[PDB]
Amino acid sequence: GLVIEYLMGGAYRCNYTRKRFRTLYHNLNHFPFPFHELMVWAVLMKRQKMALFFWQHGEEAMAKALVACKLCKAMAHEASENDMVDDISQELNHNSRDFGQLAVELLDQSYKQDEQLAMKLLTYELKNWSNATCLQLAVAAKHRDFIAHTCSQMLLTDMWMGRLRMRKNSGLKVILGILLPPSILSLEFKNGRKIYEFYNAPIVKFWFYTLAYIGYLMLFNYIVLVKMERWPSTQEWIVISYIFTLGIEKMREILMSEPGKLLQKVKVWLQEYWNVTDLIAILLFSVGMILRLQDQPFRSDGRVIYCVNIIYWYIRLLDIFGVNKYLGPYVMMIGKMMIDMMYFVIIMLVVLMSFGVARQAILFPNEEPSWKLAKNIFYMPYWMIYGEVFADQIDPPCQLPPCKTGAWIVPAIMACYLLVANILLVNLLIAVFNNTFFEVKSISNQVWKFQRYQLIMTFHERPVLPPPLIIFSHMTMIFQHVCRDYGLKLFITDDELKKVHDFEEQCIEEYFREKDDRFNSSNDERIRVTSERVENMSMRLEEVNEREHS
Amino acid sequence: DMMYFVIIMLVVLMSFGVARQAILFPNEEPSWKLAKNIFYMPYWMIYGEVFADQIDPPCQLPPCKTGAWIVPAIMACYLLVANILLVNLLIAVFNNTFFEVKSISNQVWKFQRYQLIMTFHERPVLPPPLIIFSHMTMIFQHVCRDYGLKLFITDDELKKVHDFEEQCIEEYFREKDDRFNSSNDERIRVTSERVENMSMRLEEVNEREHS
Ligand SMILES: CCCCCCCC(=O)OC[C@H](COP(=O)(O)O[C@@H]1[C@H](O)[C@H](O)[C@@H](OP(=O)(O)O)[C@H](OP(=O)(O)O)[C@H]1O)OC(=O)CCCCCCC
Ligand SMILES: COCC(CCO[C@H]1CC[C@@]2(C)C(=CC[C@H]3[C@@H]4C[C@@H]5O[C@]6(CC[C@@H](C)CO6)[C@@H](C)[C@@H]5[C@@]4(C)CC[C@@H]32)C1)COC
Ligand SMILES: COCC(CCO[C@H]1CC[C@@]2(C)C(=CC[C@H]3[C@@H]4C[C@@H]5O[C@]6(CC[C@@H](C)CO6)[C@@H](C)[C@@H]5[C@@]4(C)CC[C@@H]32)C1)COC
Repeated sequence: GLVIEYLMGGAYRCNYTRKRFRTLYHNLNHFPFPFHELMVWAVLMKRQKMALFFWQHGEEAMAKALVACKLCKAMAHEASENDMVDDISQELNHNSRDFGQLAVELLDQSYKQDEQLAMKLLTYELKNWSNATCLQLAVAAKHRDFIAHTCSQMLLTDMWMGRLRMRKNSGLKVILGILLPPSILSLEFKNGRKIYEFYNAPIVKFWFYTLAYIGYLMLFNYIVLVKMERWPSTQEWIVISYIFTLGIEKMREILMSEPGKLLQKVKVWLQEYWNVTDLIAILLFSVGMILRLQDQPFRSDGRVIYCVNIIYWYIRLLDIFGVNKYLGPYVMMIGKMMIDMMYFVIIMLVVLMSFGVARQAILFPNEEPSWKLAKNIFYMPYWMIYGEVFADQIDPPCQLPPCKTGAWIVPAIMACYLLVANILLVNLLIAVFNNTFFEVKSISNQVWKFQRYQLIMTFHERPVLPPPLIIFSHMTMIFQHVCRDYGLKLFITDDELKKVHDFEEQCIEEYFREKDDRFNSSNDERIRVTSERVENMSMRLEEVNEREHS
Repeated sequence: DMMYFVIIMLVVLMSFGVARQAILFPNEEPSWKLAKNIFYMPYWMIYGEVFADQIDPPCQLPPCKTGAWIVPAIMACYLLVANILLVNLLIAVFNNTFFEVKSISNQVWKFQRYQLIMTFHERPVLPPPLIIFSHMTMIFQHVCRDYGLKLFITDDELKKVHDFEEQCIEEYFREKDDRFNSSNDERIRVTSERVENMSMRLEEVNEREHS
């Protein structure tokens, strides 16, 4: 039980380590689900045929497949970390892939048979598997091909829409409800309290946060564009309050993380790059504000830090855009193409420096050592490949001052430099982007459809008020400090549980039967069976012909 | 597709423009020209109007603004993102989604040829500048399709057309059945079944002997 809790994750709790089983085992019965135990035994002992045999017998087949995939992945990682023979790691990874494919195929069959029962199969609480739905197990196993399935996407859409029924033209109606409160009681709701049901939907929280962020960006632009006085104005105080409350919210999110150790929670929070960049930006804004409330030079330095910091908050609109179906994969494709582009940037930088050093050395042979020498190399050779290729700034005409010795090579060097930079490297980069686009596009689609779950969960967990006035919700949590019906799970009775179990057994039997029928009717199997039967028939007929009494 | 990419381009452009205008001009009263300097020159810069000393001005010499060296450093990154990354990704997007768009456009144009022909069959004979004469003619005919849509035929021609259609549909079904029967999959399936039955029969014959 301890090793299963170690392999699965932080929150998992096996049945062996429960107090009831510990008390039963201290003074030493049977198991209600024997194949649940035997499947885990066969998985932990690295017996794939036995595990595949035990998987198809019993209830909760999809949960067993997902748990087996996670266990095999964890065992492979542990074996690789302990410098094994490296064949054990490959075998365990193949076992994990096989179990993942089994889970995906079972989900496909279940969704193809019935839709509502399939969506009920992915959300009911699993008593025997540490109270975690199939979605949580599939996410913990990083199974991208499971969350990207159509049924999982429909389930995520239903969880995202909250308790509202509108599906044709949404978004605008949510904005109308947020901006005009006397329009909430005009929408259809799934089966006084209507306001609470409206404002707790993830989509309404998302649009509230979006509008607050747009207003904050507007105020930031206003305070940086116009002249700043000795003390902050009202808009500047609103911007400062937004930054401060966002920092408080980040601290609260860190404090309420999954692990139990303070330093362990920080490490798991500093995994997404957005969190690290947000921390850096908030710290830089605090430094700029500290410098801003001082005399004139420090005030100018703080204003310049504001002007630098506005760029990051403008860039962070792509995180808001990532909710859109078409603007998410494009942003991720951009992220991958930057890594593809860095190398050609390096090569072009080499060529640019090569031209610039020679031009500056030839045209200016009487220069004392000053740091402007390091600026003339990069400045104009970089600007000239973007449409500033002006002559007489390069290649000066030299009534006229005397021409420098050898100052005719410069037009010849900037005839090869432009040809290399604008005809060769950029066209090769275009070809590289062109021939590596299909794989990047497919990967981006899969990863975005996977991360939809994290988006929906983090907007289900978040408070209802946007960051500029979220301080009220934090004070409410203080009062509740001294004091999931849906969105994660879906609790059902025993009759519904039995119906779900029967549906799953029917689906898995149909899946195996259809797979066997497909295998038996393939051309290769028909050819093989026909060849064997023809060989046996030829032997028998030769025996008959040899055995004659006349 | 281009309008989907223009939003990201506009985000980058606005970030650079706001940063530059805020760095260079810190003593500006609130006027609507502040909302114009953000879009104007950052937009013209990516179409070949990169003009140093109009951006990054040299500063007998007026004093340099605090942090004015940041502006060309932001310009380098802005130009690299706008003119090397997003435009090349847009080229790749246009390149990899061209075959389907081309085929769909061909089919849709060949479909809409019918609507073009019908709307020019229905229209009056005079062009719009002097179409008022034809409208006045319709007024006189208000108080008063041999071809182009249909083609009326007699009973013998109708029977001939019916017989031709019956012959065509019979030939279509016969050809489809002949194609199906001679496929490799059907031949393999029939051969396997006949081999199985023949093996059963020969085993029965061998098991049934009298000498
Ligand atoms: C400044 C905005 C910054 C945030 C960025 C904008 C935030 C954002 O991008 O949200 C996405 C959402 C768009 O989707 P939206 O809810 O309107 O509706 C989708 C749309 O009808 C598609 O045509 C549907 O099929 P497909 O997709 O063609 O296959 C899709 O069905 P499904 O397949 O999903 O079931 C529908 O979901 O909202 C808007 O952008 C409408 C603008 C309304 C407000 C306009 C004013 C902002
Ligand atoms: C010439 O004389 C003008 C004068 C009127 C002066 O009133 C000023 C009031 C603030 C206002 C409306 C003005 C100029 C900058 C304007 C900013 C530009 C910003 O752009 C936007 C740009 C795009 C947004 C994404 C970001 O912000 C605004 C938040 C911002 C914005 C529209 C806030 C509004 C500002 C005019 C005449 O009347 C007596
Ligand atoms: C304005 O007054 C300046 C003065 C300080 C003068 O000291 C000089 C000492 C040499 C030094 C540091 C200076 C200018 C050119 C500098 C070169 C630029 C080159 O670039 C690099 C560019 C990139 C590299 C790949 C190639 O070399 C350097 C080898 C090179 C480099 C950094 C060597 C260092 C040079 C400044 C003030 O102090 C009293």
